[PDB]
Amino acid sequence: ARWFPKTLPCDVTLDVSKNHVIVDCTDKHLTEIPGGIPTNTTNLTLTINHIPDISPASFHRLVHLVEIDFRCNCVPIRLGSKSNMCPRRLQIKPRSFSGLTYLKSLYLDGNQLLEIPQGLPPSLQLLSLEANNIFSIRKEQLTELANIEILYLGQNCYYRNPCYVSYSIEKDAFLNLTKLKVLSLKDNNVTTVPTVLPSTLTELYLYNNMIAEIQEDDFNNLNQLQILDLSGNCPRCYNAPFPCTPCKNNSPLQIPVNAFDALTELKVLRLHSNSLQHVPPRWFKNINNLQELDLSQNFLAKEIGDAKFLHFLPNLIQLDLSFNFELQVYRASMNLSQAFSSLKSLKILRIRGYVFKELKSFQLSPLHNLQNLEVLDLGTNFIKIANLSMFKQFKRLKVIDLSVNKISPQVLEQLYYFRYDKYARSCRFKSCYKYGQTLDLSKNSIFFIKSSDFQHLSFLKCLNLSGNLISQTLNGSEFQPLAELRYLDFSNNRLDLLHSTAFEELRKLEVLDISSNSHYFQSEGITHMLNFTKNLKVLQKLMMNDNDISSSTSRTMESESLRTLEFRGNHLDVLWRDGDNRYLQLFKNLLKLEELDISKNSLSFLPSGVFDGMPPNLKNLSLAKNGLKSFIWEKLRYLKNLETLDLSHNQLTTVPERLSNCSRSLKNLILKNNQIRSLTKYFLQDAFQLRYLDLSSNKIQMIQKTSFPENVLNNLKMLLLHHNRFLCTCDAVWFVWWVQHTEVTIPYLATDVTCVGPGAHKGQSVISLDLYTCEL
Amino acid sequence: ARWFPKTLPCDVTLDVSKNHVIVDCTDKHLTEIPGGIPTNTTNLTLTINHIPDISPASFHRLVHLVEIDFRCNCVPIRLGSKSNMCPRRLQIKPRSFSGLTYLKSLYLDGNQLLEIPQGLPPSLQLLSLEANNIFSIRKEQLTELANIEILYLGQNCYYRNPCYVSYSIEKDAFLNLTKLKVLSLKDNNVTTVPTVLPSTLTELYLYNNMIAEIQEDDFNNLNQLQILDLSGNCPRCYNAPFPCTPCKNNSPLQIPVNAFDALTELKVLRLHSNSLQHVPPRWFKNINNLQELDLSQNFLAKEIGDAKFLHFLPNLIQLDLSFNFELQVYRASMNLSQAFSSLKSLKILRIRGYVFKELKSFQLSPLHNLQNLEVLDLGTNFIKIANLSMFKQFKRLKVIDLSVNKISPQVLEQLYYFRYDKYARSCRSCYKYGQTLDLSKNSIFFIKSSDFQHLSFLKCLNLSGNLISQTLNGSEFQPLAELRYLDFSNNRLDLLHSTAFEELRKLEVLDISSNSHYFQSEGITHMLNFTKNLKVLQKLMMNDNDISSSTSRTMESESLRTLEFRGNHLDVLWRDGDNRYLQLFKNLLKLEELDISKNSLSFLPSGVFDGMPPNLKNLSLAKNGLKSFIWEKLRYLKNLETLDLSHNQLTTVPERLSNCSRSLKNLILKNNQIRSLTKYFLQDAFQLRYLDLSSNKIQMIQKTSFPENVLNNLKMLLLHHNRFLCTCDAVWFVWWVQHTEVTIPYLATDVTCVGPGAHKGQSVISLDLYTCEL
RNA sequence: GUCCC
RNA sequence: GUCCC
Ligand SMILES: *[C@@H]1O[C@H](CO)[C@@H](O[C@@H]2O[C@H](CO)[C@@H](O)[C@H](O)[C@H]2NC(C)=O)[C@H](O)[C@H]1NC(C)=O
Ligand SMILES: *[C@@H]1O[C@H](CO)[C@@H](O[C@@H]2O[C@H](CO)[C@@H](O)[C@H](O)[C@H]2NC(C)=O)[C@H](O)[C@H]1NC(C)=O
Ligand SMILES: Nc1nc(=O)c2ncn([C@@H]3O[C@H](CO)[C@H]4OP(=O)(O)O[C@H]43)c2[nH]1
Ligand SMILES: Nc1nc(=O)c2ncn([C@@H]3O[C@H](CO)[C@H]4OP(=O)(O)O[C@H]43)c2[nH]1
Ligand SMILES: *[C@@H]1O[C@H](CO)[C@@H](O)[C@H](O)[C@H]1NC(C)=O
Ligand SMILES: *[C@@H]1O[C@H](CO)[C@@H](O)[C@H](O)[C@H]1NC(C)=O
Ligand SMILES: *[C@@H]1O[C@H](CO)[C@@H](O)[C@H](O)[C@H]1NC(C)=O
Ligand SMILES: *[C@@H]1O[C@H](CO)[C@@H](O)[C@H](O)[C@H]1NC(C)=O
Ligand SMILES: *[C@@H]1O[C@H](CO)[C@@H](O)[C@H](O)[C@H]1NC(C)=O
Ligand SMILES: *[C@@H]1O[C@H](CO)[C@@H](O)[C@H](O)[C@H]1NC(C)=O
Ligand SMILES: *[C@@H]1O[C@H](CO)[C@@H](O)[C@H](O)[C@H]1NC(C)=O
Ligand SMILES: *[C@@H]1O[C@H](CO)[C@@H](O)[C@H](O)[C@H]1NC(C)=O
Ligand SMILES: *[C@@H]1O[C@H](CO)[C@@H](O)[C@H](O)[C@H]1NC(C)=O
Ligand SMILES: *[C@@H]1O[C@H](CO)[C@@H](O)[C@H](O)[C@H]1NC(C)=O
Ligand SMILES: *[C@@H]1O[C@H](CO)[C@@H](O)[C@H](O)[C@H]1NC(C)=O
Ligand SMILES: *[C@@H]1O[C@H](CO)[C@@H](O)[C@H](O)[C@H]1NC(C)=O
Ligand SMILES: *[C@@H]1O[C@H](CO)[C@@H](O)[C@H](O)[C@H]1NC(C)=O
Repeated sequence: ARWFPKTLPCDVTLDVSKNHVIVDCTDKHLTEIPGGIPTNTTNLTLTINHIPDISPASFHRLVHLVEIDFRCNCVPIRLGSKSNMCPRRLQIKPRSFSGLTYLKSLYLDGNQLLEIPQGLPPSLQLLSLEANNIFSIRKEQLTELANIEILYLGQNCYYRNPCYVSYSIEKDAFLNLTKLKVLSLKDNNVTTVPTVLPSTLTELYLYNNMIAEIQEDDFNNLNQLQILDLSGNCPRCYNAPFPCTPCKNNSPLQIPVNAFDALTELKVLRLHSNSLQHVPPRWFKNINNLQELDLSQNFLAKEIGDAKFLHFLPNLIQLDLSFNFELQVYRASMNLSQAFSSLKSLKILRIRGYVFKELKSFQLSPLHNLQNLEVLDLGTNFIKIANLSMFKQFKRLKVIDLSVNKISPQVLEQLYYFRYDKYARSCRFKSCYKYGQTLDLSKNSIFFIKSSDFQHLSFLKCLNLSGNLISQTLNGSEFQPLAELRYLDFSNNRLDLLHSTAFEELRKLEVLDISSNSHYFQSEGITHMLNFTKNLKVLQKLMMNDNDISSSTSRTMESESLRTLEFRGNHLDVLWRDGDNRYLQLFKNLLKLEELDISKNSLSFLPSGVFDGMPPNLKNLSLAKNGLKSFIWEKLRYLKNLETLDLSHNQLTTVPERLSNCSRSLKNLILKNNQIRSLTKYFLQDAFQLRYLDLSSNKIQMIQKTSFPENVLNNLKMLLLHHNRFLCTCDAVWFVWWVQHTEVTIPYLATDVTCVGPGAHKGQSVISLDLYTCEL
Repeated sequence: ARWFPKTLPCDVTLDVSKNHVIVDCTDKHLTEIPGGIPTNTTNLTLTINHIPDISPASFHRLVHLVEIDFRCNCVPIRLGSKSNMCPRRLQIKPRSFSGLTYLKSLYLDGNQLLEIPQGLPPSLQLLSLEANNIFSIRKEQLTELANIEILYLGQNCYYRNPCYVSYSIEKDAFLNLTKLKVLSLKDNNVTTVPTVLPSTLTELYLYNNMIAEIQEDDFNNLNQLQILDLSGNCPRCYNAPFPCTPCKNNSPLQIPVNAFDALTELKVLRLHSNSLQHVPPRWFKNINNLQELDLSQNFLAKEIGDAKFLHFLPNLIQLDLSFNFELQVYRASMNLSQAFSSLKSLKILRIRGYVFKELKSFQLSPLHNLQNLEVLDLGTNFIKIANLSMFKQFKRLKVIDLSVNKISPQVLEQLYYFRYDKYARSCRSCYKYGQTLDLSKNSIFFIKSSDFQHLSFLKCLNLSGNLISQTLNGSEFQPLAELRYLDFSNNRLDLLHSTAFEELRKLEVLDISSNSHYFQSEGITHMLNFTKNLKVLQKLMMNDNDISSSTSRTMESESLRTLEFRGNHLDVLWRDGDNRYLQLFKNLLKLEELDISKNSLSFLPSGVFDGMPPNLKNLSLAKNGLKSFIWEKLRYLKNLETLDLSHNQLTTVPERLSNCSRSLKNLILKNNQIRSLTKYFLQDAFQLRYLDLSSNKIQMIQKTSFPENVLNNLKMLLLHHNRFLCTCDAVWFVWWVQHTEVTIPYLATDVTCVGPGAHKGQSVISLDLYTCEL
C-alpha cells in the first residue's frame, strides 16, 4: 500500500481541523533529535529521552512549532533512574528558540538546568521548569517573558532535589510580567511570599515551602486571584512519609486577619499542613465566592466544635477538615458546631482523622438541612460504634464513607492526606458510586451481620463490606432490608458458602463481589454450595477471584441472568483433575453468560469436555496465566459465539494449522507471552472474522506470506509482533517488505520490532532494514 | 584434574562399603539407554525418560545389576504429561532380564504394560507394576516369581487409569509364592479378596476397590499378617474430591465378626471409608497387639458414644475416628464413651469431623487417665465454644489441635482425610518447642489474659488465621510465661503500641507475617520499635505485611538473630532523598540473617549498607527488580557470608569480588541479565565456596575471570541456562568444564551451546573443538 | 510424569 | 524518568 516507509521513531498524527501536526517521541531511548521530523510539525514531544544538548540545528526547519515538550531528558539524580543516571546537565546553546516565532508552550522540566533559559521568543505563553536546579529568580532573567501567562518553577529546591540554600526572589521580579495568570513556586524552599506580584494572577501556588509569616499586604493587589495554596508551610509532621521540619514552638503559619481582603474572586483556598489551631472568621470577610476550602492536617479539633468562620461560607461547595486530631487523644464523640448548618451550598464534606470512639445520630444534625450534600467522608476515624440506621436521614447523599474504622456490632488515591505533593507532575503526560447511594463500610471489624444492622436503609444501591471479618454461614436472612441494593462488595471477608440461599434476599442485586474469600476454601471437608447463583434472578456479574476454590459439594452453577463471571485465581486444575468428569459442566447452566475469566487456575492442560461444557453464548474467554503447555485448537469449534480468546502468559508452542477451521466467530486472539517459534503455513487463511491478533513476546523467527494472506491482514484493527526473535536473512524478504509498507497498525515498530540476527543486522529495527543485497 | 571426561548423562556414585555402583539417569530426556554405563553397575535408575523399548542389548554388559528402576517411561494418558503424551506402550523383548542373575528389585511402574513381564530371574525379591494396564492375574504368569517377597500391582484399574472391567484373580493364584511378604492390590477394581493367600504375608493392601463382603475365612491362614488395609471398599462419598461410587443400600463393607480371628500378629488395621455403622467388639477378640486403627470416614458418630470394642484394645498406640458425622446433624456436644479410659497405651487420638457446637471439660474426662496420650486432634469440628482452660488437665500432651473450628469469645497433609490414596507413589512447625496448642483457623476477633488462664505450661501457641484486629498492648497473654513460639500470622495486628507482646518474656520466635491489613491505610500509627521489649527473641517473621510507613525510625534488639521482612515496601521507606529509615535494622546488634526480598527495591539508596547491623552474615535481596548495585558498598558488611541477589535485573558483576568482600562464601546471582564477566572477577576471592550464575545471558568465560585457584575450592558452581557461544575463543572454558571435579549441576540437561549454528543446542560436556588446534 | 499440583 | 512506585 504505502510508497514511502515511515522510518522516524515517533508517532505522527494529523489533526487537520485545528491545523496541528503532532509528533510524539516520548520514551524512545533517543540520544539525538531524530532527522526527518516533518516541517509542518506544530506539537513536538521529546519527553524521557537522553538528548544531551539543544542547538539552533535542533529545530532549524520546524518554524511552525507552537509547543515543544522537552521534559526529563536529564532528571535530577534522586528523581531519576539509578540504572540510567544522566551524566551532565542539558546544554541549551544560544538562538535555539529565538527562531521559533509561533512557540506558545515550552516544557523543560527535569533537565538539571541552572538558570532560566534566555533567548525565548515573545510568542511564549507557557514556560515550565519544574525539577531543574534554578533557585534564584532575578528581574533581568524574566524580561524576555513579557507575554508569559503560565509559569511553573516548582520542585527546584526540596528534599528530592535539594539546592542547600533558601530560594531567592528579587523584589518585584514578577511585577512587569503584565499577563501572568499562573505562578507556581511550590516545593522550592521559599522563605517569604515574593512581592509585588502582578494583579493579573488567577492562580498562585506557594505550597511546600519555608514560609513562616504572611505580611498583611502580601496579596494586596491580587483582585483577580481564584486559587491560592499556602499549604505545607509550618507543616503538621506526625506520621509524615517525607522528611518534615515544623516551624519552631509548634507555631502555625501566621496569617493576619486581613491578609485575604483583596481576594474578592477567590474560589479555592488551600491551607493543608499549616499547623493551624484557629480559623478566624475575619479571614473570609470579603470572600463571598469561596467554593473549595482545605484545612486538612492542622490542629483544628477544638475549632471544629466552634467554627464561627462557616457563617461566612454560604457558597462553599467543598470542605476538608481531615486529620485535625490532637495527638494521643481519642475523643468519645464527634462535636460538629451548629455553624455547619449555615453551609447551604456544601456538596462534599470530609473529616477523616478526627479520631473518636462512637458516632451517634444527633452528632450529625448540623448537616440534616444541607440540601445539596452529596458526600460525607468519616473514614480513618477508628470509630468503634455506629448505628447505620442514622443514615436514613441522608437518602439524598451519593456516598457515605465509613472506610478504615473499627466498627463492629469522586475517589481519593491510597496516599492522599499524607502525600508530599499530590498534584506533582510525572515525566509522562502534561467502583460502585454510579449505581446510586453508596454506604462504604470497607475495612472495619464487622465479624457478624444481621438484618436489623440495615434497618431503615432500603434506599441503598451499593454497600461496600470489603475487608471485614465476616465468617458467617450467610443463609439469606442477613440483608433482608436492602431491597434496592444493586451492588454488594463482599471481597476480603471469609464467606462460608454452606448455604445455597446465601444472598438470595438481595432481590435487585446486579453485581456481587465475593473475591478474596479464600479462607474456608483452603480446608478439606468443608461443604460449599457454588450453586447459590440460581436464587439471584437479576444478577449480571459475579466476581469470585482469588478464592482458591478446589472443591464444591454442588456440581453445577445455574443462572438465567448472569452475563459475566470472574473466576480467576482458583483451582479448576483440581476440580477438573484428569479422569474426574463430575465438574466439567460447572458453568454450562449459566445460559446467558458471555464473559468468563478462568485465568490463574493452574490449568497446564484442558481435559476434554471443558469446551463442550461451556454455556452456549460464551463470547469472551480468558485462559491467561495458566501455564498451559498444550491446547487442542479444534475444540474451539464448540464455542460457537466466541469472539475473544485470551491465551496470554502460557507455554503454547504452536498456533492452529488453519484458524478459520477452528472458529468462524473468533475476532480477537491474544497469544502474547508464549513460546511460539513459528507459524503454521496457512495459519490465517480465510479467517475473515479476525480483527485483532497479538503474537507479541513469543520466539517467532520467520513469517512467510502464506500464513498472513493480505485479504485478512487488511481487516485487522491491530496486529502485535513486537519482542520476537526475527531473523533478517534473505528468507525474510517478504516479511521485512510487508512490515515497512503496511497500513496495518503495529505498535512498537520503532522500539521493539527488532532483528536478533544474523550478526550483521543484530539489534537493528526491521522498519530501517535495507535488504537490497538479496536482489542481485 | 580428570583425565577422561564424564560424558554419560547420568549421576554416578560409589558406595564402596556395600559394593554398590549407582547410576541415576532420572529425568534426562533420554529416548535410548545411554551407552558407556559402567560394567560394575549395581543400581540403575531410568525413571522419567522416553525409552520406548527394552531388549537383551539393554543390559547385556551389566550382569552385576541388583536393582533396575525403569518407572514412568510411558505413563498412562491421564496420569502423564498432556504436552508429552507417550505414543505407544513400553515393549519388553524376551530374554531382557533372564541374563541378570543377581537382580533383586525391578520397578516397571507406569509403562502401560498389558501383562506381567515374563523371563524374570529367580533372584527377584521385589517386582512393581503400579500404573500399568494389567487387570487379570493368572497362576501361570506368576510361576516365574517363586522367590518373590514384595509385589505391587495396584493403580492398574481406577478412575485415573481405567480398565473398564472387574479385576480378575485366578483361584490360589498367589498360594505357591511361598516367600511373599507384601502384596498390594489397591486402586484396582477388585471385587473379592483373592484366596488362598500364602500364610507368609506380613502386609496386604486391598484398599480403594469394589469389595462388598469379607467371607468369614478370607484371612484364615494369615497368622503372620501385621498390616491390613481394606479402606475405601463401600466408601463414604460425601464431599469426595474423586469420582466415588458407594455400595448400594448405603451398605457398609460386610465383615463377619470372626473374620480377623487368625490375625494374632496384626499391628495395623485400616478401615477408612467403609461406610461402617457399628464396630463389633467381637472383631478384636484374638488381636491383642493391634497398635494403629483407622476408622475415619465412616458413619460411627453414635458408636463413638458406645464403643465397647475399645475394651479389647489395651495396646493401641493410635486411633482415628475422624469424619464420622451424620450429614445435616450438628451435635450440641461430644459424647465420648467411658470405654476410651481403657486405652492404656494410646499416644494419638484424632476425631476431626465429629461436628459439634460446644466442647466442655467433662466431655474429655474419659481421657484424663490416659498416661501416654501425646496428641489430641479435634480439628474441623465447627466448635463454637471452648474454655481453653480445660486443657490444664492435659499438660502431658505434646499437641492439642483445635485447628479449623469456629471458636470465639507428626503433621498431616493439607488434603488427608479426603485424598483418594494418601500413600500413592510419585514417579520420582513449632511442635519441637514443647506443648503446643493449635488454635489456627478459628474466629477469634479479641483476646484477653483470662482466655489463657491455667495454660502457663504452653511452649507454642498457634493463632494463625484468626480475626485478631486488636491494639495489643502487652496485657493479653499474661499467663503464657513459658511460651517459646507464637504464630500470629494471618491476623490483623494493629501495632499501635510498642509494648505489644512484651509479656511473653520467654518468647524465642514470633511470626506476625501476613498481618498487612492496617499497614495498607495511610495515617495509622505503627511502632516497629516494639522489638526492644522482647529480651530473648531469636527470630521475627514479618513477611507480606506491605509495610511502607513507621512512626518509629529504628528497630532495637539485643537478642534478635533472624529477621524475615519479605514482601514489604522498603522502596517507599527508603525513598531517595529520605534518610530517616536508613538505620531501621542497625540497632539489631546480634542480627545474623535478614530477608528483604520482594520489597520492590529497584535500587539501594546509599546508606543502606552502612545502616546494616555489624554481624550480618546472610542477606537476601532476591526478587526486588534491582537494576543496579554498587558492589563496593559490600565493604561495610564485614561478616557477610551469603548474598542472595537472585531474580533481579543485574547486568554486571564487580571488577574484583575480593576488593568488595573478604568474607563472602555464597554468591547467588541466578536469574539476572548478566551478559559477561569482568576481566578479573574472581581473582584472589579465596573465601568463595558457592557461585550460582545460572539463568543469565553469559556468552563467554575466560580464565582471567575464573582463575583455577578459586574454582577448585568451590563446593558448587552453577552455569546452566546461559547463552554460551562455542567458538574457538571458548576453548579454555569448554576444556575446564569437561575436565573439572567441581560440581556443576545440569551438565547433561542445560549447559548448552546456543551457537555458532553448527554446535547450536549441543551440550558443552560433549563438544569436540579439535578444529581449533591445527 | 502413579500421590499432591 | 518530577506525584506515585
Ligand atoms: C533549605 O534552605 C536551608 C537554609 O535556608 C538549607 O539548610 C542549610 O544547608 C546547609 C547544608 O545542609 C547547612 O550547613 C546549614 O546549616 C543549613 N542552614 C539552616 C538554617 O538550616 C537547606 O539545606 C535547604 N533545603 C533543601 C532541601 O535544599
Ligand atoms: C470397574 O469394573 C466395572 C464393572 O464392574 C466397570 O464398569 C463397566 O464398564 C462399562 C463402561 O463404563 C459399562 O458399560 C459396563 O456396564 C460396566 N459394567 C458394570 C457391571 O457396571 C468400571 O468401568 C470399572 N472401573 C474402572 C475405574 O475402570
Ligand atoms: N461450612 C460449614 N460451616 C459451618 O459453620 C458449619 N457448622 C456445621 N457444619 C456442617 O459441617 C459439614 C462439613 O462442612 C457440613 O455438611 P452438613 O452436614 O450439611 O452441614 C455442614 C458446617 N459447615
Ligand atoms: N493504630 C490505631 N489503632 C486504634 O485502634 C486507634 N484508636 C485511636 N488511634 C489513634 O489514631 C492515631 C493514628 O493511628 C494514633 O496516634 P495516637 O494519637 O498516638 O493514637 C492513635 C488509634 N490508632
Ligand atoms: C498543541 O500545542 C497547543 C499549545 O501549546 C496546545 O494548547 C494543544 O493542546 C497541543 N496539543 C497536543 C495534542 O499536544
Ligand atoms: C463542643 O466544642 C465546643 C468548642 O470547643 C465546646 O465549647 C463545646 O462545649 C462542645 N460541645 C459539646 C456538645 O461537646
Ligand atoms: C438504631 O437506631 C434505630 C433508629 O433509626 C433504632 O430503631 C434501633 O433500635 C437502633 N439500634 C440500636 C442497637 O440502638
Ligand atoms: C470497596 O472499598 C474497597 C477498599 O476501600 C475498594 O477497593 C473497592 O473499590 C470498593 N468497592 C467498590 C465496588 O467500589
Ligand atoms: C436463616 O437463619 C435464620 C435465623 O438466623 C433461621 O431462622 C432460618 O432457618 C434461615 N433462613 C433461611 C431462608 O434459610
Ligand atoms: C445446591 O446443591 C444441593 C445438592 O448438593 C441441593 O441440595 C441444593 O438445594 C442446591 N441448591 C439449588 C439452589 O439448586
Ligand atoms: C473481554 O474481557 C476482558 C476481561 O476478562 C476485558 O478486559 C476485555 O475488554 C473484554 N473484551 C471484549 C471485546 O469483550
Ligand atoms: C474444517 O475443514 C474441513 C475441510 O475443509 C471441513 O470438512 C470441516 O467441515 C471444517 N470444519 C469447520 C468447523 O470448518
Ligand atoms: C540398590 O539396590 C538394592 C536392591 O534393590 C537396595 O537395597 C539398595 O537400597 C539400593 N540402593 C540404591 C541407592 O538404590
Ligand atoms: C473457664 O474455666 C476456668 C477454670 O478452668 C474458670 O475459672 C473460668 O471462669 C472459665 N471461663 C468461663 C467464661 O466459663
Ligand atoms: C500454625 O497453623 C498454621 C495454619 O494452619 C500452620 O500452617 C502453621 O504451620 C502452624 N504454625 C506453626 C509455627 O507451626
Ligand atoms: C493495656 O490495656 C489494658 C486494658 O485492656 C489496660 O488494663 C492496661 O493497663 C494496658 N497496659 C499497658 C502496658 O499500658
Ligand atoms: C518507640 O518510639 C516511639 C516514638 O516514636 C516512643 O513513643 C516509644 O517510647 C518507643 N518505644 C520503644 C519501646 O522504644
